Amino acid sequence: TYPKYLLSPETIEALRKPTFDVWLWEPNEMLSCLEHMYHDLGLVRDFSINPVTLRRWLFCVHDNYRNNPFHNFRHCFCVAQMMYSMVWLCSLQEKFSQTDILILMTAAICHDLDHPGYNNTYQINARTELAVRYNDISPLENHHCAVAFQILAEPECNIFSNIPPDGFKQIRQGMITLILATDMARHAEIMDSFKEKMENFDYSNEEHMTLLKMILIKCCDISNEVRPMEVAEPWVDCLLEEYFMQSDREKSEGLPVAPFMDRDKVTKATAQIGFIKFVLIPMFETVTKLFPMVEEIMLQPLWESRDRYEELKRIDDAMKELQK
Amino acid sequence: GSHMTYPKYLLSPETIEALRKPTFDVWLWEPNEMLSCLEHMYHDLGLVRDFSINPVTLRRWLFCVHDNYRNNPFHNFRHCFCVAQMMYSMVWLCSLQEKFSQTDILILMTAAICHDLDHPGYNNTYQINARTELAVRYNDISPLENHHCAVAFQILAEPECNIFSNIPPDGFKQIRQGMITLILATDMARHAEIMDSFKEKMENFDYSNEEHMTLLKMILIKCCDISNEVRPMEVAEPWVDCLLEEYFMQSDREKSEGLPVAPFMDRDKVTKATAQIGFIKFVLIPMFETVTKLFPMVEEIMLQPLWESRDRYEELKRIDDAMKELQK
Ligand SMILES: Nc1nc2c(ncn2[C@@H]2O[C@H](COP(=O)(O)O)[C@@H](O)[C@H]2O)c(=O)[nH]1
Ligand SMILES: CC(C)Cn1c(=O)n(C)c(=O)c2nc[nH]c21
Ligand SMILES: [Mg+2]
Ligand SMILES: [Mg+2]
Ligand SMILES: [Mn+2]
Ligand SMILES: [Mn+2]
Ligand SMILES: [Mn+2]
Ligand SMILES: [Mn+2]
Repeated sequence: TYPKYLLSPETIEALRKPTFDVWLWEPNEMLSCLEHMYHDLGLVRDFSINPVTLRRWLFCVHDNYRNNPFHNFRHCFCVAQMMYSMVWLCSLQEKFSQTDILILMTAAICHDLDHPGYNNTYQINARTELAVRYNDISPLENHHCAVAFQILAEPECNIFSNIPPDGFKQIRQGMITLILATDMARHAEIMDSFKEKMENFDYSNEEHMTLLKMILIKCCDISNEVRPMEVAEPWVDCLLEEYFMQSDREKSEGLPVAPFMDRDKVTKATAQIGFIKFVLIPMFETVTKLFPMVEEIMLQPLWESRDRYEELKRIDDAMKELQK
Repeated sequence: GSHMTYPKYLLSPETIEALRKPTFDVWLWEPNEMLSCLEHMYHDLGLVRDFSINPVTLRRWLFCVHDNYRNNPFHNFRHCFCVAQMMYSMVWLCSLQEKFSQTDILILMTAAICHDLDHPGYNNTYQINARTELAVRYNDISPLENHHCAVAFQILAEPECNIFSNIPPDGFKQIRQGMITLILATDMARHAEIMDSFKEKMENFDYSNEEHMTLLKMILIKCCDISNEVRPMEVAEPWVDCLLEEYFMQSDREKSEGLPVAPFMDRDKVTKATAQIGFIKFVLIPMFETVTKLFPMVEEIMLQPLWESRDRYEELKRIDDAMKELQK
């Protein structure tokens, strides 16, 4: 027997796949997983990351995620673990430099840092200190990003301490671009840009590759439904918990309420059907043009999830045919 | 030619008239007098009337804006007054009230006043290279200008300074979005991008097209911000000294901290003439030329002074070079 934070060989192997059960593990075990990713991706080797600083940095990242129902440390773990899965699934180390892999992973981990559990529309409408600070420009994502680099600026947490300044600047710019790209209000703009590049994709074109990295981090961020139904499903309850908290607050503060956060309108099936059909499937279809193996491993579960939720909605609707 | 003497902050009729033109001598006035001028602009432009601005709040607001400008050699309360006063001048010269809604004039005037709030006296490149708290906060994206705009709205969120308190929320959102766009447009890193976009619309300008009008307003605030050389020589010249003072302070600090130094800020390489010639010829003149296509009255009033300053500085340099050659 070994202290939980000693990962088993079985767990290490399972960690490479999108079927990994994100719910089984406590934070200390999740931190060890993330640690293992940096070593296993060769990032510790190639960026001379102090192994103790890596751990201190992950602990500090954990400390700066809030205990929200959804936008919490377990979410950043999911996003990073899906990114790690996609590196193996899509053979990303053939296409991307080690600096690009470092940017993808570190941005995945950092992308929702210190999230308050109320979205940008709330920040903007309530004129919060964050909205005022960032002039209504992706306030949350600007904040996640600032926090990321505030953490990295503390020497005991600086995993980049042994990278030259030019390397740091290159990584910094990449991470900012990616975390900013996680603002869903930009989803159609980013998808349109990507598809435009996808007309004639060029792996040696830097602009093409920046858009590919933004699509990968976006894929991983919104990827919960790619996972086995038993892993995916509790995430929806968590999300609706945050949505309903926000809309309750908006009501009692006299602010606009989004219909997709309305307790009397929204169900799991209504939340997921449109999202899978019109956001997730189309994005993964376009990625599958570059990476055909994504169809079987990620698009198949989405088709299955779509169909299950359509069945669910049909029974939810019937149940309400009994209620007035 | 009044009958008795009045406190300085009671503007004379002569001052009120002179205030409408780009020849206004910005150096004659103490802070309290400049505040009275700004106040007069809001009343005279009909902004107090059309937006139900409490006149006492307007004063409190202007005083709080003044308090939040730092005592920098160049990026100080007097500079904001210059930019605002040039904007006021351009409203009359270009008859902007025919083209623009009152909401638009409000955005232009208020952005002008607020555009350099709490400037630290070191530019974005310093912020970014030094990895300052501003640079980290704003993720290297126009850190100063984001900050100016944040401070503007921090002031406006205090009820005693909220000149927009009687504006409905939909009005506030429209005004806020416009001020943000304008203040962010003053980052000189974006100069060629904004000019290119504007020139593109200029191929077939449309005053009813909202994207065209947004770019026009961006060009207008940019014009006013860098408009010092449009002013009479005696008014314009001491501002060059102020600017170099900030530039040399920065390059001194960067040399000490081991950070990169920009040649245009290097006290070993820069003159008044050197500083201004290229800036006038290749930044100012071309920008005011594009504006003249929409507002041909701009040529006489604003390009002519720029041509004169260009020529005067080219002569100063020619003389500086003859001195150097004589010694070296
Ligand atoms: N309806 C729905 N929205 C999701 C799902 N996963 C993520 N999202 C939305 O996409 C956003 C991604 O941004 P982030 O999680 O980085 O704030 C989430 O905040 C959430 O609003 C999902 O499974 N269903
Ligand atoms: C153009 C830039 C490199 C230097 N620069 C500037 O930004 N502003 C605003 C000036 O007024 C100015 N005058 C000389 N150089 C200047
Ligand atoms: Mg987010
Ligand atoms: Mg400025
Ligand atoms: Mn915490
Ligand atoms: Mn997220
Ligand atoms: Mn002050
Ligand atoms: Mn300025």
